Amino acid sequence: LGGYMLGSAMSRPIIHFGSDYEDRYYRENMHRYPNQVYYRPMDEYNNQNNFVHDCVNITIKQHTVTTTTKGENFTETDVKMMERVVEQMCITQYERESQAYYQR
Repeated sequence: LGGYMLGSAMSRPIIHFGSDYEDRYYRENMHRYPNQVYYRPMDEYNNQNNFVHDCVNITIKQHTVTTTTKGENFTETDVKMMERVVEQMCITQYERESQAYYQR
């Protein structure tokens, strides 16, 4: 990892995709899927899009590299479903820190 941290735990979003089968498929198969995302503190770096692109590229990776040793099943369809959720949790998470910093 180096300097990444985890955020703070919450629910996961419910995300429709063009059929509620894909939403429900994901929601019934959350479990493995991350709930908090990994990202870094400012140190000048602050972004929305490039915190989120990072988080969707670090959280996902540190859920594939580990996965390659436990015989897991994450197809591209699973990775896409994961990224979709990780994005939204990350955007949501970034709003908790954004409001919390702006409120200080």
